[PDB]
Amino acid sequence: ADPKEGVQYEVLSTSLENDGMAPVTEVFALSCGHCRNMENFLPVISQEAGTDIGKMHITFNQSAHIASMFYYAAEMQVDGAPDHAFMEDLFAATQMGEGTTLTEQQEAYSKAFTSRGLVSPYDFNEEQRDTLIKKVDNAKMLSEKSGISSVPTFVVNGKYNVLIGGHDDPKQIADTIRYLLEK
Ligand SMILES: [Mg+2]
Repeated sequence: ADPKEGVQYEVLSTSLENDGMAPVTEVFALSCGHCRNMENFLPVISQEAGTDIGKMHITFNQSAHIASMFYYAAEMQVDGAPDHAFMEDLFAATQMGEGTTLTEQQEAYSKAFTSRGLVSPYDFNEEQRDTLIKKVDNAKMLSEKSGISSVPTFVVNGKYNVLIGGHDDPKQIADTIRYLLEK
């Protein structure tokens, strides 16, 4: 019944213990349908693990740096990470798919901000741009340092990565998180 190394979690080869991530961090990508659908189970996992869950946006290619820019632009204007409804708008914009232009995508991104009274990144001022660059660059560092390939996933105290393939449901993910926190 104890979670086991190599099955329901692994020890990251390069620890991020001291790099300031939330004790429980969901590593995700706005382009990933799986991460989009996982949003729906985050309330249950957060409740059974008994802690809030932070977010880190990973990047696997250049195209993804645009997604990461929109995400950190959202994150920096709200308390904590963007809520599940703001997250849905950003997922939806990123995954518009093949018959959509880069322009239609950009207007969906932009709407997510303005419709909640926030500033769209194109309209940022000098100060905001400076804050955004620092956030994206930190994400980029932490991503590359972690070596993570597979999202969504959950990192606990910057040192263990939960293997979601090793769990049958969200309760079991939450239980592994708790076990790792309870070391
Ligand atoms: Mg915030």
